[PDB]
Amino acid sequence: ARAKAKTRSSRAGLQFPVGRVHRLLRKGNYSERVGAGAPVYLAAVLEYLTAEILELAGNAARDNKKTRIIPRHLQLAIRNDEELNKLLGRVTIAQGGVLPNIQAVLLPK
Amino acid sequence: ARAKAKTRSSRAGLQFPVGRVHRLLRKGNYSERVGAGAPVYLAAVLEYLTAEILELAGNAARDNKKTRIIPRHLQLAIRNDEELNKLLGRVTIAQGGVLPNIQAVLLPK
Amino acid sequence: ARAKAKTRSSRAGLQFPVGRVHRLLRKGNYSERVGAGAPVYLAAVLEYLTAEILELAGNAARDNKKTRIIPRHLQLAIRNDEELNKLLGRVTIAQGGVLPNIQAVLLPK
Amino acid sequence: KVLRDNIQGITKPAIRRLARRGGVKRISGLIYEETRGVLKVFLENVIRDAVTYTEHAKRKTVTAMDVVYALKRQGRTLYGFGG
Amino acid sequence: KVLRDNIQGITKPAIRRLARRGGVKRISGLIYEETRGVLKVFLENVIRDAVTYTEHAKRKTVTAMDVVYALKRQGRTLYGFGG
Amino acid sequence: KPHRYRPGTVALREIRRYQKSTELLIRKLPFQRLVREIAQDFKTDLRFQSSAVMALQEASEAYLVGLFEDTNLAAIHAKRVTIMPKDIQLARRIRGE
Amino acid sequence: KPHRYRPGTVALREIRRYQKSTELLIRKLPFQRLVREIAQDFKTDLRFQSSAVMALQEASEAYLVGLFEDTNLAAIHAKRVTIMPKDIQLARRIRGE
Amino acid sequence: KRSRKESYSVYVYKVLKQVHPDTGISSKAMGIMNSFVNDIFERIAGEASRLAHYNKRSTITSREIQTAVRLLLPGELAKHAVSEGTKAVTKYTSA
Amino acid sequence: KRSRKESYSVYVYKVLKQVHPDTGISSKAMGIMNSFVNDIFERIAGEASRLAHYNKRSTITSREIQTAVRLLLPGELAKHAVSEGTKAVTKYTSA
Amino acid sequence: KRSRKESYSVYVYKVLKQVHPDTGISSKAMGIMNSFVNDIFERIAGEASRLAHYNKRSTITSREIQTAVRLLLPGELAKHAVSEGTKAVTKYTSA
Repeated sequence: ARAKAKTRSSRAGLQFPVGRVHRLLRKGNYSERVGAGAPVYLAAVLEYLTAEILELAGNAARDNKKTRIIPRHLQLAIRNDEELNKLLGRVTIAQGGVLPNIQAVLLPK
Repeated sequence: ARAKAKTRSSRAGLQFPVGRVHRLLRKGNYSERVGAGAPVYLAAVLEYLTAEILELAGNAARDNKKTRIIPRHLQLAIRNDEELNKLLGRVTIAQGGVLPNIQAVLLPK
Repeated sequence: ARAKAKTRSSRAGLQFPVGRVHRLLRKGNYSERVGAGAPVYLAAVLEYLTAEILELAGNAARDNKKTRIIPRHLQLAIRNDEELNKLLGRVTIAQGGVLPNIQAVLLPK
Repeated sequence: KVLRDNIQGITKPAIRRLARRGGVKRISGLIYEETRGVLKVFLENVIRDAVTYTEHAKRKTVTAMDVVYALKRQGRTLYGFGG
Repeated sequence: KVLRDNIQGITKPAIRRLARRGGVKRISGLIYEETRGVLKVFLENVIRDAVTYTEHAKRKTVTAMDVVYALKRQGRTLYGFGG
Repeated sequence: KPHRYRPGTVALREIRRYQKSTELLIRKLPFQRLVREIAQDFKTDLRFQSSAVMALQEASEAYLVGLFEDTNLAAIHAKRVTIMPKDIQLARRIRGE
Repeated sequence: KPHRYRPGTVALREIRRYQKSTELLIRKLPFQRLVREIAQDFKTDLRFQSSAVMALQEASEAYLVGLFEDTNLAAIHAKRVTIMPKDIQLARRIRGE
Repeated sequence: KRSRKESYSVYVYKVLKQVHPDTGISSKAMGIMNSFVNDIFERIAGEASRLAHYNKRSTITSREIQTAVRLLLPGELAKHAVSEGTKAVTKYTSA
Repeated sequence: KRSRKESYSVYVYKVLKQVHPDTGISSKAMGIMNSFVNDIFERIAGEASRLAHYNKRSTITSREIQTAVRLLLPGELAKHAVSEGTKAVTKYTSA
Repeated sequence: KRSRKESYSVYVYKVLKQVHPDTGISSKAMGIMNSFVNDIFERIAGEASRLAHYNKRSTITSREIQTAVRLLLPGELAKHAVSEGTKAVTKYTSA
């Protein structure tokens, strides 16, 4: 009578919810109609960027010898990638701190 | 009466042929059975390696203002990457040439 | 009404097990079918090779007046044959030691 | 629990012994640390593969047979430990 | 038909060309014949292998697949010939 | 006076050219002749794919060229700029040829 | 007067001795310590067969020794008798490492 | 009795164990990720809506989203995101 | 009348147009790529075969292939291949 | 007791007494000879499999074993190995 339900995220094979993002765009007042591949494309690019920043966070935590990522790792990761840095130059992280950075003449001699 | 034909490469969402690699592994005599995910994983790995080396060859061709990939471009792309050089230290390429490389003592003054 | 179970190594006048090597080839997955004379030929080749290396080892042990062969004698035999060393240049014997070799410039006047 | 400095356990006289086995008559003072680095590189190259074999064997104990597999992978096959 | 000293068919300026592709600055006069012998050893090894492939193939003509099999037998793998 | 470059300048320019170039440094016909000459010694009436001879070529300059960077490293190790055949012998023996 | 050998004579006798010998020249337990130290950098708290440690010791000593014959060849090729780390770097670069 | 609240924790958890099985996470770092995904989603959606108005197109397709991410995401991130989304929409098209 | 011969032409050309839509290719470079992809195929396949022998398994799974990738491919290409292949295996698992 | 573990002690001991009735053998040297014979065996098996694949041969026979031993073994070792194997093949052919 009816086939087993297969999710569109599974049909794409990506982890972000296609149906949730499509519902958000339907109720977010951006267009009267949305092409079917558009939220899939959105979920894909979101999962790519979250994946890469998670690589950066995991590398930062492993450099800090910590198993779990912290907002300081997020600060250190997001400020040392220039595309990400100017992507979020005006975006602020809770309890992130700052980069270790000292101007040259501040040092002695 | 029958389900429509759908490729296993698409079932992985990949371009490299799952069925061809599966048949080659079965007839290549490596084990008398093979796990289902093994040739999919293999084709994914080869597709990834081909994509990254094709990116590097594309950068090499763009740097020399040529639209098409050349074995010279392949030689320059592989030999200038220490990772791929260590992958292919014993591999020779037809009509590839070498890196433009001189010793400093061979230079004058 | 079975005949006496005779052995194929004796049939070829050989020492190495024909049946065991044939079993290894059938289970080592090199082809699904194996010609009958092929393990016989292989066992003969192996017997020949073992005969020469063991003979050289016994000669070296006799040179060192030693009645029981030594891995040092194996190293001295395998390295002092040109064709054997060309066969096995990249292979190391445990506790083999090294050849006695001093360059002439290292030697004093 | 942890270990911090055992690369210095490959002492200078041991390197001298190896060099006399290597037929080296005279050894500079700058040799030993560079040989320690080279040895470290070779050991890590083989033992990363050995860890890969052992974990793929689902063991937490390192076996010599995996060491044989790793050494013959890198073209450095050793006789005297097979099986 | 019968050929006699085509080893000298590798001319000295061709050897200079090969050296300059290797970035060699200055070449002795003693070099060329010695390199001819070295390449002779290399070619005779690989053609021995390729021949052995060819009579095992029951073919009279050498194919490039036999050549690339011979090179990969020597750890000198070449790409671009249908391998 | 006529123009005349100092020694090594032409060598530098041709090094840059041939590193930039990929084309074959061996005349093809005597190479094919030498291949047939060697192969006849092992089996009679051997015929060749021209592509097989070409693959034999780039294998030949590959092995030779790599041998000359090894030789150049030996020479710059030996504080010289002129290579000598014992440098090639050293490179072969350290590689294990 | 207490005897003192002229330099290198004892070194040559060492060469003859340790070429004659077959045993391992590395202290066994410090080698085990370093092997475990490198091991925990890949996976911590592993166990070792002592046979694996001995095999690593044999292979390591063999690789080192062959490197030293190559280094000796490079040093005498540079007309010197004292080995240098640059000789080792040269040998590793020739070997393709 | 409570009300269900949306968050992106579990999908990011699958992504994290996909990219780093050995690496944990703090929950306030997940709050920062939730602000991240909501903010970038809102940026792309607003860009897509304004682009759809510019060409008077009443439907936003993956072409529009591609245009928007090319606008906002720079270069390397842009080209790899384009590649990932192109593969995703292609394998969805095959599905 | 000619017997059909196998090549990797369509796959390499399509992945080229994925990674660089504007970039062409020469045919002998494609021959080099054919030799490369074949060569790595037997490298991984032979590693998988011997690893299946060493654990006495007559079935080669994705674990064996991943182990072989960690062996032959050094460093970052190995872990990137592991992540992408794990994604592909997961998508096939959903398939 | 335990499961049986395969070894080549008896055959090598017989061959040793064929070449030297007088001398003895050490067990670590016995392990060396087992490693040696297993290494050569797996080599020859590998090139036999490769050559049978090249001629697309489903059956591995003696002729390519001869080809492979001529390929690996240098010179007179190879020729005498051919001679010994040919003799044994003829004797087994005559049962």
